Amino acid sequence: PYAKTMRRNTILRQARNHKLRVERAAAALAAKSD
Amino acid sequence: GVDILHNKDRKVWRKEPKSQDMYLRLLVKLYRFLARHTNSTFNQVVLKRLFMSRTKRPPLSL
Amino acid sequence: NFAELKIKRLRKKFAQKMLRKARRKLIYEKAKHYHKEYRQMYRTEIRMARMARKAGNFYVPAEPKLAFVIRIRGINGVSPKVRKVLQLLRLRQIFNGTFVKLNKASINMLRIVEPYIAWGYPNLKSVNELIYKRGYGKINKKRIALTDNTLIARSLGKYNIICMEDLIHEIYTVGKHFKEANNFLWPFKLSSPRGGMKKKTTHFVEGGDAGNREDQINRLIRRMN
Amino acid sequence: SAHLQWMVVRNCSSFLIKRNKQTYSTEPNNLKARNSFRYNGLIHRKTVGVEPAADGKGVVVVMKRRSGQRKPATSYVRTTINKNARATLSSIRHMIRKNKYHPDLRMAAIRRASAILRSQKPVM
Amino acid sequence: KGKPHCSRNPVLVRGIGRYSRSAMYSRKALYKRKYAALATVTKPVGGGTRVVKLRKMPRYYPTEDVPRKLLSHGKKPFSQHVRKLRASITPGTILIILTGRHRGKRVVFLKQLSSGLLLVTGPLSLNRVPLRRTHQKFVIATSTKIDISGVKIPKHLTDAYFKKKKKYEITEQRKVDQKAVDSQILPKIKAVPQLQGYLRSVFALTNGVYPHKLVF
Amino acid sequence: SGRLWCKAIFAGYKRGLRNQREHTALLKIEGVYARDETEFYLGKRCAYVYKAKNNTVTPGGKPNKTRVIWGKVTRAHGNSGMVRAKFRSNLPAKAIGHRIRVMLYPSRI
Amino acid sequence: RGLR
Amino acid sequence: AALRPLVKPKIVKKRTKKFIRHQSDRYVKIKRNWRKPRGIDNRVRRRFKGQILMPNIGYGSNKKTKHMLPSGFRKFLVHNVKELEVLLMCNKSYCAEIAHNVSSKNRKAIVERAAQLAIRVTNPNARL
RNA sequence: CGCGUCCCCCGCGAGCGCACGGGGUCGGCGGCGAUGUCGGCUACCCACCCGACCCGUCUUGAAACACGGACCAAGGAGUCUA
RNA sequence: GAGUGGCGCGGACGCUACGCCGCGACGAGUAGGAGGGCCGCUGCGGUGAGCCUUGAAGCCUAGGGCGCGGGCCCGGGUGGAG
Repeated sequence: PYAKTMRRNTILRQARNHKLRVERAAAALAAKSD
Repeated sequence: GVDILHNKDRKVWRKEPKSQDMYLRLLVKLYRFLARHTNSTFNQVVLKRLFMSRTKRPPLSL
Repeated sequence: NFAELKIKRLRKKFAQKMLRKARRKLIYEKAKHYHKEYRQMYRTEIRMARMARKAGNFYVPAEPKLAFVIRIRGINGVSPKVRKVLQLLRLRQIFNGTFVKLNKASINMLRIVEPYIAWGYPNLKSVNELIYKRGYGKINKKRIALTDNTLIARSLGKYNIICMEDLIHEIYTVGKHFKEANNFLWPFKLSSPRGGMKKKTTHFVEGGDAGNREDQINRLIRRMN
Repeated sequence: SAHLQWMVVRNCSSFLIKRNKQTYSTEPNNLKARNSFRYNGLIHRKTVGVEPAADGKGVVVVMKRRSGQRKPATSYVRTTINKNARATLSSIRHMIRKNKYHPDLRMAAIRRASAILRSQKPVM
Repeated sequence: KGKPHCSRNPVLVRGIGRYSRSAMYSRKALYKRKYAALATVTKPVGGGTRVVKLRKMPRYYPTEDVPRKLLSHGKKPFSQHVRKLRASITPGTILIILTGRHRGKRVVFLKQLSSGLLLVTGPLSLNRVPLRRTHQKFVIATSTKIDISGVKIPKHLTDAYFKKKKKYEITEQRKVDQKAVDSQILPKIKAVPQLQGYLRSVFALTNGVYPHKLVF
Repeated sequence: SGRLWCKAIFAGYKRGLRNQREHTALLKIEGVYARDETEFYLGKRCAYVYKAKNNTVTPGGKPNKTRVIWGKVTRAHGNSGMVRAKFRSNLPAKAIGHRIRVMLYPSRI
Repeated sequence: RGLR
Repeated sequence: AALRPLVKPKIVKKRTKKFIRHQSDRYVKIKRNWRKPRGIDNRVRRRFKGQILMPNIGYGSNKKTKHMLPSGFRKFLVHNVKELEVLLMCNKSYCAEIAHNVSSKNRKAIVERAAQLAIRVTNPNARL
């Protein structure tokens, strides 16, 4: 049963990490623009 | 390609009495029903023994 | 009356539903407990190796408790002692697999069949795929597929292995009831390695596949599972 | 008894008919007409027989009585039902269910009587 | 009595709801929504009044019956099947109908119908192709799209509209419905130059043209 | 007005050196000469067009003499744009090195 | 009983 | 018109050819009836390649479609009208067949009675 | 995720509905149909592709440059008694 | 389990028990052994209110089929008494 919980947690963590990676790319672009 | 010896696969017990006499065959039908539907092991032995040959069920004297 | 017997038959039907749901939450929380164990097992192995290298000393990790032994060579032209050891490991057919715990008594059995096996120390995910997909149970001397939790519980419940995750735990973490859990599993009917073997005849050290493959059995488990 | 004179009749009866990997029984009261312990119409105390009427239309219901079972003439009591396709099938359902008279033969008899009624029903 | 609210947890993955059943317990808020504990219609008939029985027992039984099947779960009819499209087929794209009597013709895509089939009208002026359906699988999506988005296709022309009745005579509603959408497309294909005769022109495989090489 | 199928050659059957399995055909599609380029033609319908003596009915209109055995490009073969196609009737080997048509219309573009 |  | 059976499956057959005897082609003395080759050097006995096939139990037809005609019924061999009222309650599964040496005048009743009881005959308009 | 109670720290809610859930269904379709076409795997003839030496026998080993056999019908060989 | 105290006349299939059914695993084979044959031949006791000059046996067949096979069933022709 715990499989569903583990999967859901993994998909949420993956989404959060991807959003963070996009944010970091945006910050690096801003530093280069400065 | 499995290394199993099929020498000892077919078990040589009996599943029915070789006798075609009906009265003994009507008794088997009555103990086939009891050997499986009672928790008893008496009815397992009595069923197994009805299948056996004349030499395997000898005359128990008085 | 039957006013009772309608209501009495419902209560017993209810009692067995809440008996399932109580067992069901246990199977979840036992599985969530294991997710903590495997995290704590995985991380302490890396942790010990860091406090070694910080000092400059060496952390030699524990010799593996558990192997996965795959038969690779055929049934024709096999020595009688080598026949006996393969069929004590339950490797009676080419590309059969079984879990073998390591000790002094079992490595000497795994060195005496080194041409005719491909063995090694399997991964946690390598144990997962083998027990879920290829996992079959020896229930009443019949290879019945592990499709429900009430097959392992039916057979291995007395050793408190009541679900698939308990069995995977018992295999990977070689517990006190590994024998009753490993012998419950039917020897895994693996397919031929998808991509090709290197060289069946020779040892893995001399560019072959025959014998020990320490972490490298996991590359071939997914090749075969 | 029923079970005894089955163990004789099962293989070596005159009504028995074996060919083309098929076994039947051409008995005057077998309905579904196969060699069976259930449907054999010589063996039991209770025997429902369904036949086409001596007239054109209608179905007879052959009821075997309680008393004379060693009495081949005074045994079978016959009743012809020349009614519609519903209340000929209904009469037979009422003769069996509501008399407790061999209720194994309750549906096997109605499929027959229907197929007799279907036979004596002209073609277009 | 309550109105059906829409599902509180969004679909994160197919099968897996985004919220766990402790988060979901407070989304529904079940800590305060807790709970405690035909046939024989008679008729007055002019020796009394009668009782009839609707669903009466049958007058013929066949000599043997097929036994009732097992219960499968995920086998819907075609009417309830999920309808699939491509990334290349969007409303206004030009399609090369491959298989029909209009084989090879560049035929203008209007919209997805309620049967998976593509409502297509390569203008009857040019392709000699009416209001007609095509199948996704029997059509190549060309990488050329007239900006159709500002059309008003008659909603009354549906899936039952194009389904064959049983020579064939045209009823004038099909001539009017063609003529209504005629005046919304031909004036929109001509916004792009050389596109008018391109739709009149056919698709062919000449010596050297191999479809695995042309991106189109 | 033009051709709506690609040129294929029924080169042989799916065969080892000393055993052929007739149910799977090998199709040499002209144009594709690697597994790089074989991606488009997988799952495509492929027809063996031949004509015989006696007339047979045609879907569309009047009975012709021309017939077909329909097929389906199953998956890629070898390393050089050769492809495996499995036909509903196992092809006659008179057609070895003859023209069968890899169609376009299980289309996925 | 503890759902009241 | 036709008497349709109760149920009509796909009758799958593992082999539709005959198991011709080894060297029934070379000789007229050797009949086309299969004999197991019991030679010490026989190609066909010890499964050589491109050879005459030996029948195994593995070629056995599906138990649900075994003895089943292409029409979907199984044959039953009928000599008189008395052997038709045996088939009237297996009407949908099994069909009648009238024996070779039943006379032309009696076939005229057996086919006429089998139509009354709605039983299929494999060879209805045989002699006439 | 109750309260009415039993300690060491601070025994049945009432329904619906959707379904990756103990093995396929479609509540979807379109074509051609009377001396010219429809199906018939089998069975007649034929062609192609791959495979394929001639059986019986004794033999360690037979396609053998081992022996029996031109061909066909009919007959023909573990019986009976103690 | 059971005691005694505090409107509708309705419900498919089945089970020749020597049958029916379910789940798992397995299948080379000379000499050789055993089993099962609703395989085949000829006579016998039974039995099929069997079949047959409105055409038995036989024999031929580019006919329809069936059985894994031994073989068998039909259609057509031929034939004249089982």
